[PDB]
Parts: sequence; structure tokens; C-alpha cells
Amino acid sequence: MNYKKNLLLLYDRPREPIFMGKGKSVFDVPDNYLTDRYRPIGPEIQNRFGELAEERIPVRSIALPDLRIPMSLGRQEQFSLFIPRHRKIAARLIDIFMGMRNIEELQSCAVFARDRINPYLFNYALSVALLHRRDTKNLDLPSVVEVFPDKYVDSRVFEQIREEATVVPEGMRMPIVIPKDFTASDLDEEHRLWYFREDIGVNLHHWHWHLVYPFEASNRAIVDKDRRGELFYYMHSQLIARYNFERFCNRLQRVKRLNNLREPIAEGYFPKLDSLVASRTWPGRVDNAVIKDLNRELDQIKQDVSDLERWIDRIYEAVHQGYVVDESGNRIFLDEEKGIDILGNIIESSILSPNRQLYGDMHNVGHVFLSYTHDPDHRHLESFGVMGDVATAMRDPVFYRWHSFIDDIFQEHKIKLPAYTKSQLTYEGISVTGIIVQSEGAPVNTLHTYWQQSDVDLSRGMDFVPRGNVFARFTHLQHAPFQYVIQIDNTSDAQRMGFVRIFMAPKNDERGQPMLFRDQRLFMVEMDKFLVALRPGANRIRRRSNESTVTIPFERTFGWPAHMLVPKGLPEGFPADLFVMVSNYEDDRVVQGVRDRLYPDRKAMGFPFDRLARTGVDRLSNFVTPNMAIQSVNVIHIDKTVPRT
Amino acid sequence: MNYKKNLLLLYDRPREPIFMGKGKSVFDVPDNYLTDRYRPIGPEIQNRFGELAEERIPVRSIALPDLRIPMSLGRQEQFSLFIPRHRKIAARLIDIFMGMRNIEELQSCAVFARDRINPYLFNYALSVALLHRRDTKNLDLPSVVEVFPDKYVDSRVFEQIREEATVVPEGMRMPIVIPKDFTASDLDEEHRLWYFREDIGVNLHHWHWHLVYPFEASNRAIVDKDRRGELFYYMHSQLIARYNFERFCNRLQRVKRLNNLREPIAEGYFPKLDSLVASRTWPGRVDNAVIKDLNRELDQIKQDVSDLERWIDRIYEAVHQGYVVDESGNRIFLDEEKGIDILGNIIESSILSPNRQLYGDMHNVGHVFLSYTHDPDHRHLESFGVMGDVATAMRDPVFYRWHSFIDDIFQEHKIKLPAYTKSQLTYEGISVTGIIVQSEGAPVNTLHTYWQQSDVDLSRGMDFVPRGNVFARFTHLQHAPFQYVIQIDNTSDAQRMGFVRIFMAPKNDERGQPMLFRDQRLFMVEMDKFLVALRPGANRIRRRSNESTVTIPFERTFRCGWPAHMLVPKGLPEGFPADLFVMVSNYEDDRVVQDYCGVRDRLYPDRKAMGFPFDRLARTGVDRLSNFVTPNMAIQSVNVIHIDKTVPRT
Ligand SMILES: [Cu+2]
Ligand SMILES: [Cu+2]
Ligand SMILES: [Cu+2]
Ligand SMILES: [Cu+2]
Repeated sequence: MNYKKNLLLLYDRPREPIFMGKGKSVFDVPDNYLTDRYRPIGPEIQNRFGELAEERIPVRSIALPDLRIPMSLGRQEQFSLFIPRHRKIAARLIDIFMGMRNIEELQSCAVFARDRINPYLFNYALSVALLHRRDTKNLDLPSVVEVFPDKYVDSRVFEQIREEATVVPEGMRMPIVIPKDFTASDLDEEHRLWYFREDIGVNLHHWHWHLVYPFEASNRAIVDKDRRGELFYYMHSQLIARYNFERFCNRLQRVKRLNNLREPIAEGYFPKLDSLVASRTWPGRVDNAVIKDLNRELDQIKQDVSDLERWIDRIYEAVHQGYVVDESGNRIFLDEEKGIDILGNIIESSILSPNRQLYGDMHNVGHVFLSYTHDPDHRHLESFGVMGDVATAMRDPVFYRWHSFIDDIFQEHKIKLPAYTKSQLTYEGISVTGIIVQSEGAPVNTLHTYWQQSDVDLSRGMDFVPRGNVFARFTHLQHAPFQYVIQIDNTSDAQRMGFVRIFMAPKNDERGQPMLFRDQRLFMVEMDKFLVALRPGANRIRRRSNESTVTIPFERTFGWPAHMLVPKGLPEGFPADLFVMVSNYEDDRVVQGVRDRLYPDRKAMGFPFDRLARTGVDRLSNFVTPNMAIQSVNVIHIDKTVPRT
Repeated sequence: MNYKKNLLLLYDRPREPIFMGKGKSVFDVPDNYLTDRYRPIGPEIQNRFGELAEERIPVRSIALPDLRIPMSLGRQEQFSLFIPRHRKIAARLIDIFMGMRNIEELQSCAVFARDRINPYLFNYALSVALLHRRDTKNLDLPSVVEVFPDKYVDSRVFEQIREEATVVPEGMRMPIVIPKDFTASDLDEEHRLWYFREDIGVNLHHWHWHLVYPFEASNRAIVDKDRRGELFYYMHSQLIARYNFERFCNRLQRVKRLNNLREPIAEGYFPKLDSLVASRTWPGRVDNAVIKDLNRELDQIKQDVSDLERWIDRIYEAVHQGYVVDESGNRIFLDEEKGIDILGNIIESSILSPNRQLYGDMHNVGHVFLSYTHDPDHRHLESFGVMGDVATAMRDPVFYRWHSFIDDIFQEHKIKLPAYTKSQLTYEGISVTGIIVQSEGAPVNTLHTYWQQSDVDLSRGMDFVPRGNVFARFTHLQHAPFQYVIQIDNTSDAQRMGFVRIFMAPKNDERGQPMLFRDQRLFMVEMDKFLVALRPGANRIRRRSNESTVTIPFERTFRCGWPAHMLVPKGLPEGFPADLFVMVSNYEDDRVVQDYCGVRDRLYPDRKAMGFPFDRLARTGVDRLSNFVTPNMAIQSVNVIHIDKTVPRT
């Protein structure tokens, strides 16, 4: 019905009151729905904004549960899911929206609440409700860039957009270029990774992943998605693999973990963002900032660094011991199957953790500590830095250090698992004899990258700005389209089903030597995984880059961003090993890419390379079984700006 | 294509050679496909049976893997999946059929093999392949009663069917009545349970359950179905709950477990079956037979009773300890979630058992011991009794004693789990205020049962019998149709999703008082479990007996779940008092996303343990059902009346 489309109007201009009229419509709000500020002049308003609209949406006056808790968070305050208190507020609001029987009462509850609670919080609470309420399925939620551009764009543009929109008539408006590589100069070598850390695409992917797999909400089934623990491990683990790749393409070494929390943090980061909702800017972190004990009475944070250290010490112990202990006192064993999944829930701290009280909230609390170095006891009445919000956390370099550490902890369980036997990763009969890649107008086994401007309408997000279009020009990494061509022999006499698993790693190390397996296995980034039917004899499989199951199409973002599928490489060319494996789909099958049910692969995530090598294996070229293939690829960057065409 | 329909012709007349022509068709078999006996007279045969056939199916000559192992089992021998050796033979044949490229070779391999290997084995191996192969989905396999009636019918009828078919012309043939209550007289009080033990329906359900959820070495993909261990526990556990119900309706006490294996078995059983494939009869077991150490060199069985006892001693230890140990030496914990599932695989010995070598093959080996009391060292060259075949095991009373024991072991784990808290089984907002049942022409809260003859065409199964129809008349328990009517209040302000869980148990004890929970919880039989959407305020839910998720209709079981006609216990002529119970649980917690009862092909659609409200002990203060209840539950006194009359099928 219309109702579904009418809720989407709530996302329009989040700070403009709901009675101001969104798109080609306007809401006919009761007077008891007006805020205390505006209610005493309600007559002057409803009339003043009503016209020039094709529709007037009526809204029925309902009972409405107490909205005290939802309204506890200030309107001009920041909202983060990492802060203990906010979690309880959001989870309560989510509960209200979720608890509205009809799609009409959801519209009524929403319309009332919208102008009383924190915009950032509202957006989250609604987003979560719509996606998991049963009436509002298969919907198109507007990109959070378009509703909250302040979390994605240098604050400098805002006063240009205001100028352009006020001075120049519609149709003659110039697109606003969004600054790139703007957070640090060349004195900071970290500035080179702007195209990854600060890319709109990857920041959206991270935000959205945490939307669909929350770690604590209310009602366990929403949190309890198949293998979400392992997902949390793997997804974040791939972020760093990809980051470490991009590091090598900018003449840097692999990211160093946060060894220990007492030592200073070398790399500072000023994000250059200005929250229009908080009307303040996000604080920066200086070079050689030190983590400090938190005492944020308001936010309900009373945590010492030693608490964090204690959690880590215990988690390590469990991992080495090989088992954990639940609240009850019983032991649960970190086996080959569910071990990783358990560990994930323990480490991030999802309510699925078998003993939150003992093993703590290790990952999340780390995000808060790192974001509050500048004001840990709230004496300066300052908010958290960028690492305190999932939406912005990936912008900071320290993210990769903290997430690097966390990964090492997971590793110190994976290295305990028994090596995959020759048997276990052989497909009797199947043999892959070669894989290549081809781009139009480029040699074989060669990938190209470059810069590319794209346009986004940030009009819905620009509150109290003259209506019209406001196009912004993003510059971001892009790769030329390509396709894999895989030669597979059956030699069985029957149709064989198989999973094609494609990863890519660097060929050598930072010192220029052909990488060993122990090293290289951790640098393999997944590129594709798809099901294929093989006829007896010979099969030529072809797969386009845009068919990738790791990626989501550009149009959707505006899943990992498509333009970020290929590492940057170097102008002189960057050498890389492309790897493919065909596994026996009958074993890997899940009787029942992203998936809203169960995860469609029985094998562990990162399956060929998650575990250590079997004895005698030393490098990739002798790890291989017949049903695998390696290929030298060369990744060439070109510093030029292509259009979108 | 046609090929799918052509394989179904293999099931036709299992002992008639494949070149004799099945249904309205006949196979055009190569001469190298003929048997050594018939090869030298091929010229005379292909021609002789070519006549009267509409279609002629060609068959291409292929290589054909070595069929030595499949052919090791004699043609006139019995076949059981419990016997270690047979498992290896079948698993190998399954492997051959499974490994054939196209459905042109599946048909070719089959056609060749069919007349060289044991019919019972062939049927199994094919059934398994078809049910789990790629091209052959949704294919309706003929009822195993129709292909092998010898496992389901008193041997006496066979010489009547032969007489009738030879003497009387088609169309004028009288339906052959199948004897009921024929295995024992009234001196044996056990004879009363014929309508359950010997019912075609329940024996088919058991056979089929083991088809779709094997434990067999085979391949891990086929055996590893979601929670099959818990399934094995629950399904068999419900068999005994239902059996114990039917016992109470025949003035008998609850089934006594097999305490210890050294003491005699009081209840003998002569099954009165004659295997036309083995051309012999199944042996009986005498009263006060004792289990004896097996030494069946041929079958590859060298097991002592003490071995069994040792496995039991160890399993008990693990259950009390609260954990098991895998081959590697690590400890795996029998937790609230997966504990039961693990234990199931350990006890039956499914290849999924985390340590077969230590905890043994306890359930299966028990079936063999009990079936070989009459000839344990093979000195008398006799085959196993009825307990040695899944197809027939439920006919013997000892089945329920052995399966009763096994259940007690599972229980020993369940009583360690923490009681469900008031919180855990409350649905905040939902309140069930009443449940009733209504049958056409009968007071409220009253169920009726009776006898009913039905007809089945056993024509496909009657080898070397003049072609035509051969209808057999089965007498079996039946219940009058009914429907539940459940009054549920929402009081929330939002549409609430809920699982309706319906069980039924006996009302009072031996002394005539309300049964206590500790006792009654184990006698609750599942009657239905279905999803329901509740509007704010008041909701009147109605559910027909024939919509039950525990059951499958008549049509299926005569051409899979529990037979529909066996859904209701028999009750008494004077009326049998019973507590009907319903619970509405919060489906959001119980949901298993996903796009029934015992057999579901997909993952199991319920996060809660099987049995749910009654699998665990009572929380403190609870004592009987009427104070176990939460608002979202309801109890109702039902009365089950039997009437000794034979209704027609209409
Ligand atoms: Cu994250
Ligand atoms: Cu993080
Ligand atoms: Cu069984
Ligand atoms: Cu059994």
C-alpha cells in the first residue's frame, strides 16, 4: 500500500520538523503531536507549510507507550551503539516500533516520536524495525549518506552547498566536488590509504553489516543469525587482509597490531567531520595519545584499562585451554566446527556469548577507550572521536591496529585446529589446469585501476537548505571490468557439482621474496565463490568480475563495494598470486553470498587457508592439489580520473 | 522423462525375472544381461514373453562395475541393515547405483543387477539411490507392502491368493481377508496389542523413518540430517508413550524395560510370517528364552553379552559425568542444546557418534542379540527372528522392552537438565482460556474409535501368480473425525505469532487419583504442532484432526509420518479418561527462519527440544499438570470411547 512509501518520507530531511513537508507530500499532524516548542503556534504552521504539495497524509491519534527512555538521549547529542547506555535506549525504541501491530500505527508512532528523539537514533531504530517487521519487507531504505552526509563528507562543503543553493537558481547549480585525501598531508604516510579508510563505499558496508547482524538488541532470534560469530570473525578479518594488501600498494609494511594498551598510539587522526545534528565536530586524536581509564558518568561507562587487559588474559587462556566456561560453570569445547563461532560472540560480546560476565565486552569496549583518550572523565564535556561510531570507525588508522590485534586472538585458536589433509581438499577426478583473467584492451593476466568521479544527490539530507538538487562529486578507486577463465577436467563419467573458490594475495613479501604459506595464507582476500556444474571431459568456465558473490553492484551502495574489489596496485605493476579451488559441493552443500536464512557453505569461512599447512607444505605452489590452480597476475594503477559514463 | 517411470517397473514382481514384463511394458535385455541359467535359452525367452506388451523398453549395454560384493549375499537369504556385513554390502551397491552418470545407465545397471542380487537388498539399495539422487526427485516409490507382502501378512493367505488367482476369472475374484489378532490367543494378554504392534501402518512408518534417516556408514552427507540423533531419541520415545497408552486401554500395566540381559525374557513371540524370498519362515522366540553370546561367523558377528553390558556401563557413566570423550581424547559436553542429539548418535551408533569404538553400537547390537536366541552360533543354519529387521521389529513385544530400557538411559540425561522456569514457558500477554474437541454426532470433549476394513492391491508383489488384481482386506483401528477449538486472548496491542503444541496423556493412575507430573510427563503423546497468527483481543482457533503435523493421510500409507488412523488411542468401551493439553509458545523464539514431526526433509522447524514442555523435570513447587500450567496453557478432560464394530471405508 501507500503506507510503506509514506514511512520512507520520515528519512527525508531528518532535522526539519515532520510538518514541513517531505518530497511531494506533507503530514496532517494532530496538535498533540506537535512539540512543546511549536505547539503554542500550531495554527500558524500547519497552514504555512501545507500548500504546493500533491498529497496530504492523514495521521490518526493513538495511545502511544511512554517515550521517556527514547527521549532520554538529547537531540543535539551523538549516538553510538558501542556506548552501554545508548544500547538500552535504542533497543527499547526498536521494541516500540517493532511492537506496533499495524503498518498504520507504525506510521502514527513514528510521526509523533520523530521530532522528540535524536535523529541518528531515530534513523537506526526505524531502519532496524522496518527490516525485521513482517509487513515492511523487501523495502528500499534510503542510503544513510543521503540522510546523514555529515558522517561521510568534509565539513567544508556544507557552507558551499548553503551558498550554492541560496544564490544560484535550480538547474544552473554546479556539482559540489567532495575533497579527497584531506585528513592528512604527505608527512603522514598513512594519508595514502584515504581511498580505502575514507571511501564512502566501505564505510557504508561496515555500517550496514552491523545493522543486519546486531550483537545485542532484544529478542535473541534477531541477534541469533546463523554463524554470526564466525561472520564477525571473518568479515573483519577480510577488512584487514584487504587493508594490508592496499598498504603494500602504497610502499608501507603490514599493519602493526595494538600489542599492549599502556604504550602510546603513534598514529593520530583528525577526521574533519562536523555533526550537523550535534552542531559540533568530532574530536581528533593527537599523536602519542595514551588510553586512559574511563569515567563517563552520563554515558554509564565506568571501565578501567586493567578490566580490558583482564578480559584479554582470560580469553587467551580459554583459547589455549581449548574450552570456555558458561555462567553455570560447565565447560563448552572450542571444536573445529563451532569453536570459531563461539569465540566471535565472546570477543565482540554478543548476548550469545556463553559467559559475558567473565570474558567481557572486549572488542566494543576497546572502540570506546580509543575514542575517549581526549576526555575520559567528561571534565571537558566533549563527545567521542570517530572510533566510537560504527558509521565512522574505519576512517581512523587505529581501527586496523585494534582489529589486527583481535584477529591475532582468533588466529590463536585456528593454529590449534588440525591441518587440512591432502584427502580433505582433494576432489577425486576433478583437475583445474589453469585460470587466467582478461580485460578489454589489456594483456592477459593483468588488472588495471584508476580514480573515478561519481555523483550523489545529498538533497534529502540538507536540512533548512533551499529545496532543489544538490549533487556531490565523489572521487574513488575503480577497476577496469575483467573476467576469469578456468579450465577444469572431469575424468569421472558423471556430472560433478563443485564450488569455485577464488582468492588473491600478494606474490612476494615487503622485502621482495616469494612469500611462504604461513605468511601468505593470512593475506589471501576472497574474490568470488559460486556453484558450477561440470560435464564429463573438459569444461571452460567463464566468470565476470561483476558477478562476484563478495561484492554488491555500484547502484546499490551509491556487501563489499564493487569498485573496491581489486587492490590498487602500483604504476610499475604489483605482482599477485591468483588462486582458485574447486571443492566437492556435495560435502559443502547446505540443504535449505549474504543470505537471509542460513549461511550457504558447510566449510569454514576462509576455508582453503583458515588453518595451518599440513606437514611438508611450505609455499602455495606445493600446497596445491589437482583441483586447485595458481596464476601470476599483475595489478597496474594509473593516476587518472575517468568519468562514470 | 519416461526413464523415471521405467525404474518404478523394477519394483514390480521382485522375484519374476526382469525379462518377463512388468505392467504394460517389457524390457529388451541384452544376452550378456541374462543369468547363467537362462542365457543358454535366451532365443526361446525374449520371444516367449515379448507378446501381450504395449511398450518395449530398450537397454544399452554398458561396462558395469564389479558386482562381487553385492552378489555375496545369497538370493534366497534374508536381508537386515542391523547385521554388520549386510551394511557393507548394501552401502557398496548404493554406491554403484549412485555412481551411474545418466538415468540411462542407472536403468541399465539396475536391469542387469536386479536378477543377480537379493530382492530385499535390491529394493533397499534402489530406494536409497532414487530418494537421494539428483535427477530422481519427487518420485513416488511403491509401498513396500505391495512389493514385499510377506513381511506384513500371515503366511496362510498366500496359498489362498494362489488358489483364487488360478481358479477364478478376473473381475469375479473375492477380496482376501487378512487375519488379525492371529499371533497369540487370549492366554497371552500381550495379544491385545495386535492392532498396534502388527498394524501395517505403524510398521511402514518405522521402516520409512530408517530409510530417510539412516545411521549407515554409507556417506556422511546422507546420514547427517539436522538433529537426527534427537529425532532417533524422540520418535522411538513417542512409540513407547503411544504403546503405553494403548496398554492402559487393554487393562495392562506400563511396559517393563529390559532391566538386565542375563535374566530370561518372559514374553515369547511367533510372528507367523513366511519369507517368499528366503522361501523359509522367520523363527519364533520361546517363553523364557535367554540372550546368548553370538558367534555368527558368516554374518561377521562376534559379540559377547558382556560387550553390550560394558557399552551400557560406559554410556551411563558419560551421562552422569555429563560429558563424553571423542576418539582424539577430548571432552564434549552434554549441554541443554546438543546433549540429547549427541547421545542419540552414541546410543544407536550412527557414524556421527563421537567415539563408536568406546560407546559401541548399543541399540543395534541389542536387536541382533534378541533375534538370535534360538541359534546364536549358527549351528542350526537358521536366520534371525523378527527383531532383526526394522521392517518387522515392532511386531515383537520385546521391542518395547528393549526400546523402553534405551529410553530410560536418555531420561537419565534429561533429568540432569535445569527445570523450565515459569519465565521460560510463559508468553507475556497471551492467555489460553479453554480447549475442547467435537466429533459429528457425539458429546463435546469425547473421542470415538472402532475397527475398519480397508483394501490394498498386493498384485505387484505376488510373484509367479496369474496376472490380474489381488485385493486384500485389512482390519485396523480407526477414529471418528474431530476438531480442536482453542480460545486465546492477546491483550498486547499487536499481532502475536505462536506455536500451538498439543499433547494427550492418561488422566489418573492405578489408584484412581490425578496422575503426578513426574509420572504423567512421560506419557504425553504429541497430537499436533502448528503456527498461528493471533489478532489483538480474542481469537477462536479451530484445527481439524486430519490437519495434524504428527500424521499423514490414509492415501499415502496404502498408495512419511505416523498413520492417521492410529492418531487416537483405542480407549475403553466404558470410556477412558484422558487429559488434553495445549500450549502456545512464542514463535519468535521458537522460529527457525527457513522457506512433519519425526520426518522433515529440511532442517527441523523448531528451536525448542523435541517433546518441549514435558521433556524436562518440573520446577520447584510443581507437582501435577494442573499446577504446572502457565496462562498460555490449558488442560481439558477428554473421554476416549471404543466401539467393537467394523465400519466400511466409503
Ligand atoms: Cu565492525
Ligand atoms: Cu570494530
Ligand atoms: Cu527403529
Ligand atoms: Cu530399534
